[PDB]
Amino acid sequence: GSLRLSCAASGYTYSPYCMGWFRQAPGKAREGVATVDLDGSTIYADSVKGRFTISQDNAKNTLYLQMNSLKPEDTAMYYCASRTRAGVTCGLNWAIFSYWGQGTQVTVSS
Amino acid sequence: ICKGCLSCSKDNGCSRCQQKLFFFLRREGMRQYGECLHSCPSGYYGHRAPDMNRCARCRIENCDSCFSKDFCTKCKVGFYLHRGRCFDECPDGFAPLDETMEC
Amino acid sequence: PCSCDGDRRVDCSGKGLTAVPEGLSAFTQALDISMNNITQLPEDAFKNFPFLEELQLAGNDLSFIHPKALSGLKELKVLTLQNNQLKTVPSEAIRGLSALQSLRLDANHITSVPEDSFEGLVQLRHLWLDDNSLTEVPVHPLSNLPTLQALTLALNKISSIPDFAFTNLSSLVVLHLHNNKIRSLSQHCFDGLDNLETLDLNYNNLGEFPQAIKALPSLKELGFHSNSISVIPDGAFDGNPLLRTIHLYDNPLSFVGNSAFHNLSDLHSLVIRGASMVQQFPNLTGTVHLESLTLTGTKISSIPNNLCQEQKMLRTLDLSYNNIRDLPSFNGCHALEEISLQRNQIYQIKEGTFQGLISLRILDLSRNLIHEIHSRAFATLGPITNLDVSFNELTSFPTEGLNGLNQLKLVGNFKLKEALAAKDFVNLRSLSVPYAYQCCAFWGCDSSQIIIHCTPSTGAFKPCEYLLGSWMIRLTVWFIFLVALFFNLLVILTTFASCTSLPSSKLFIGLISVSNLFMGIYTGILTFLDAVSWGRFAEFGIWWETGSGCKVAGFLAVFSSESAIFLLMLATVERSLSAKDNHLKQFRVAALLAFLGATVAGCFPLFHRGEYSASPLCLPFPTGETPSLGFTVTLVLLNSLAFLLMAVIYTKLYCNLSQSSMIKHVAWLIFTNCIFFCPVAFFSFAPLITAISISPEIMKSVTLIFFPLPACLNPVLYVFFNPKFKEDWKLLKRRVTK
Repeated sequence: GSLRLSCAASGYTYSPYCMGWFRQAPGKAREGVATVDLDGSTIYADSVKGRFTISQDNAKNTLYLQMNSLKPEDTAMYYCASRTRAGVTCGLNWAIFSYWGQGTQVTVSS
Repeated sequence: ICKGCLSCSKDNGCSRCQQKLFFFLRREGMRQYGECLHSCPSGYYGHRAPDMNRCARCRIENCDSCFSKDFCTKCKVGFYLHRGRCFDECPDGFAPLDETMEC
Repeated sequence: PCSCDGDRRVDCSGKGLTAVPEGLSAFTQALDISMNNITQLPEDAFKNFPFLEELQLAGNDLSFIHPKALSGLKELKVLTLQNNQLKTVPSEAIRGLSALQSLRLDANHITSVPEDSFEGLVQLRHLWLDDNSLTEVPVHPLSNLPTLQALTLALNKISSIPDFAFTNLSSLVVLHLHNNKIRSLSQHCFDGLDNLETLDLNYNNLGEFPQAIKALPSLKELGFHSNSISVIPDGAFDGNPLLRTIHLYDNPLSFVGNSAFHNLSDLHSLVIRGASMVQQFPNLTGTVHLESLTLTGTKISSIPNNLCQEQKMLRTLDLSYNNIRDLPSFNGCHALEEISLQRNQIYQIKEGTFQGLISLRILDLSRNLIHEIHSRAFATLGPITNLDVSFNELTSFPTEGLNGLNQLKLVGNFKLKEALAAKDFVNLRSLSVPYAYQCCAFWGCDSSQIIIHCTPSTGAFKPCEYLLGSWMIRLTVWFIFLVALFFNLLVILTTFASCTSLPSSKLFIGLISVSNLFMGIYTGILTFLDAVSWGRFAEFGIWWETGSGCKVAGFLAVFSSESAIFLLMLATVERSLSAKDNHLKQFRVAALLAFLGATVAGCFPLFHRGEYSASPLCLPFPTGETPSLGFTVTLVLLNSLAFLLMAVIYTKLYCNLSQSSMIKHVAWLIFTNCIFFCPVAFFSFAPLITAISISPEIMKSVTLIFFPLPACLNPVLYVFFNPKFKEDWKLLKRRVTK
């Protein structure tokens, strides 16, 4: 199947710098599934290419992530993370992002 | 009793401290036995080695917690702290303040 | 379950809660959540304690910190996060902590350090980052905060230090970088560390000497031991004149510059081992506060004459494993308490070498070529406990000045044949001497509050007072010698002098008599030696065993025994041939061959070393393991061999069955000789087997009893149980009457 995961800016636009999607297994560290930097540059991890795609847009400051090719092991606690303080380079770890959302949990179906 | 040690013997307490832990040797009268703690106790600084992480006496005088065997972080009450050195009189060129107990 | 001390300090370690404790006082200033099971800190977790000042989060499996979790902790000063599972330094989580002094992040699995990290920490003083997995030194985060005083980066995977890595840490004092994989250090990697006082680079992959340490004017402790470095060039420490200790052991070194260790005024120790390409003493001008000095395994052959006069506070001096052959005068140094000159080429000790060392306690001169020590070399030398001149070639040893010497070691000086009087060493406790007889007069019965232990023991095979021992063993040996000598002489005179034709059997009997006479002569040698030195043998054994007399006695014993056995075999062969049914010339030739074989067997141990000198009895069958195993095992092997062949031969004629008579005489000869040879062989073989334990005194007594006994016995049997002799005696008397 395929599913829409959209995270928007609660207040001031979060698109001016990198925003990403992270997933956390129950009780261990949050790990990053995808990230997109301003100018549309995008980075995916090892188990993400071909089955997860992410894209921003500043029209209405919102991130979106098509997920497909559903696997049982790839079920966890998904969050959207944002950072608008500029500087540094984009990355895939949790420490960089200044702002975090409450996230959504999705269970593998078919 | 035994907490976070690979080998647990009555005579020597915890022995062969495992992984990130720090092996500490402590004495009650004649007998003695070891524990596995992270924070090295007061008057003691932890040294990390691939074999086993040890805890040793702060050989610095008049100190309560020491970063290393030369450096001291907390000076005993009644004496002054400056540049990891513990003494009684603040060296010249510095303006000491009593509230923080340091130069 | 949190234990409250009531002094605004809260303890909560180990009760297993996975969240921040709640209901705590609003005025608390110390809080501890170590050993717990907290994995992630939610947003504004610590907003309930705005007065916090020390916080500890260790041991927790914590691997995520919300950006706003540590916000609002303005008064926090100490934060520890060691042992956790943070995969990267938390950059956007410690940003607001503007009044923190110490931060622990060690023992985490930190791989990357965000560049923006450590921004705003304007009060940080100590940073822990050791036991992590950082591949290179983070330059921007370190450059962010300038007030750091202590930093550790040990147990990491850093391989190179880039230029200006620590340019902005002006206040740094202690820097640890040991246990790393660093192998290349830039020329300007250590720029800006003006206040650095401790640098640790131990357990690294450095192969070339670090040129950067020239930019650390305040250095006091430097460590680079357990590296690959091999060459330490001149000017290594020229830029850091405040050095106090340098650690460079466990390093394979070849060459060290001659001026490497000069102008270090407060350096208090120096240990260099393995620097095999060094051949001259280091230029130590400016280094006057040295307490220890260790130059080992080099090619230095000289010691400066001003070393004693410069190093006033010198305490230890190790100069072993070098080519030093001439010693300077040590009179200048007074605090010197140990001197090691082991395994050098020193060949003489003159009285001025150790004059004035009022505090010297231990002296080592082992394994050198010293052949002359001045009689007053140790005369005014102060209170010395240990002395060691082992494995030299010393002819004489001094006595004056060594009264208060607790330990002495003289082993290996085989030319030292003198005796050390126990009057001089009134306080000696442990002694080692080249010969076991020298310690006899020393320990007396001990080996009165003596407890003196001597390395070579006197286990009744190195007698102290009497060579033979108990009175009964002396009397029986004397009797054996007398009867053997007289009866062998009588048998020879009767058989040979009064005769006109010599049958093979009679000639063989005379030859066994001759060999027994030689054995008796050896026994008489032993008896006279014992009698002359009665109660004073300790003053004789050194001259006896390491002299010609012991060689003579051993040759006599071996030759006589071998000749007797071989002639006993020849007699057994001729008896068999005579029982089968000229060849007398053939048997004379065979007898000469047997005599030559006995002579060569006796002469053989002379060129081999370490058999005739084993025991004062000069026998090749001593106590314990025989030094020449091959000679003893061969001798016993071929002795028991000839015994078994003559036994088999006589069994053959026993099966086959005047000339018929006198065969029983040879049978009795073979009986007595074999039954007397068995004990000697058995007790020579016994010490080889550790299972059997035999007292050495009994072994020596039985050897003295039964070695010469066949010589005592054979002519008794020929003189009393053989009518052949009565006819010969009648003929001799008839010749005499004429």
